[PDB]
Amino acid sequence: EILDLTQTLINFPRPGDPELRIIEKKIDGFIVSEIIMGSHLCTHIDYPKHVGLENRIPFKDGIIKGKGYCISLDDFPGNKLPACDILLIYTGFSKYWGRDEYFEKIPEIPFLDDIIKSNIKCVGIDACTIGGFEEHKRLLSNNILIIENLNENLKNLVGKSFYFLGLPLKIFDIDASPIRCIAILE
Amino acid sequence: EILDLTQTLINFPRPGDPELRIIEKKIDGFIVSEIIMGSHLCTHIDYPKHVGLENRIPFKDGIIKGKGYCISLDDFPGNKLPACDILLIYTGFSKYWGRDEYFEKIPEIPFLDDIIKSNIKCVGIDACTIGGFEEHKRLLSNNILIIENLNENLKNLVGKSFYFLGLPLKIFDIDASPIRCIAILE
Repeated sequence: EILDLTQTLINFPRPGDPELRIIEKKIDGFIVSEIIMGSHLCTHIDYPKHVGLENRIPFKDGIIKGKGYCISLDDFPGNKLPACDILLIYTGFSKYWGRDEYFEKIPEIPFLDDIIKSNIKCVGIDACTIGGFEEHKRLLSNNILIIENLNENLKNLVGKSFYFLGLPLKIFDIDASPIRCIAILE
Repeated sequence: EILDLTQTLINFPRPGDPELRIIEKKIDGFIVSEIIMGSHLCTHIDYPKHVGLENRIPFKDGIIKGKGYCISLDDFPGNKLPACDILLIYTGFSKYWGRDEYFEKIPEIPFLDDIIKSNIKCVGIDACTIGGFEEHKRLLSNNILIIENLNENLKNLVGKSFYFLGLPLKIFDIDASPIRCIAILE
């Protein structure tokens, strides 16, 4: 039915980045909190503003949706990309989530050219990055959004077609937002 | 198809509550941000911790889902509640979103008793509150979650059956979270 692809929000920022802080207060019998987080913390979507470009409206209401397909990075050598709106890339690096090692695992995606020529609208990955500044800008400059730090459930989706929904914090004019991502399986 | 029921995140806290602050920095050609927000800012879900109780797992992965139904508060006098997992209540108070007046508009829901006897799992409303501490605790203490500050699109849903999805910031052990809410119409 529904598979959650989001990591639980934890204080596991990229080194250099703001820590997660949740400040709880007791007031008149209610418990209330303040949340302090960097925009790139945990499962998040990058917008073009992140690399100094103007954001656009590729998705109505900013709701990431459409047919999804998941490929394994190691299996996918000289292939036709799947016909999909959202391409998920399973690296296996999610195995290392929550461990410092994780931020040293940088995927090498040899078929970025092909993604840029496709009608893919967003790429998601179970890793901290799809690559460097240049790789991010290459995608973002060509109106392809990027979702990072997806969880290990991408493993379950490899070779499968599913419907993808990514619901960010409804902010516009930001470089990035925390995003809750699910796969709806048939 | 998909109707977004979420308010855009803006610096419109309940008086007394933390302001929204988004701090943007330029670093090595990237633009990055820090987000500071109260847990009850804009469209949010209340958990039992908000009234000093223990959170449970009524929804798998914390994903609010199921059959939805929307009723108009003024039309709904002595009625059978709809058969639904998620009950939305349209007050019209969303008309005043972003205006100080909005936080003075407090719904009076005479059928709270009936909600407590139903199998409804969550109640959502286009208003700042469903009522006072006692009304919140009455629902939360009986394992019914509460979504506040839904938008004016609830008007479009009155009398309709739809599928509801509410995707919060994946935090557990918090009193409340910002939640992105949609209706999937047939």
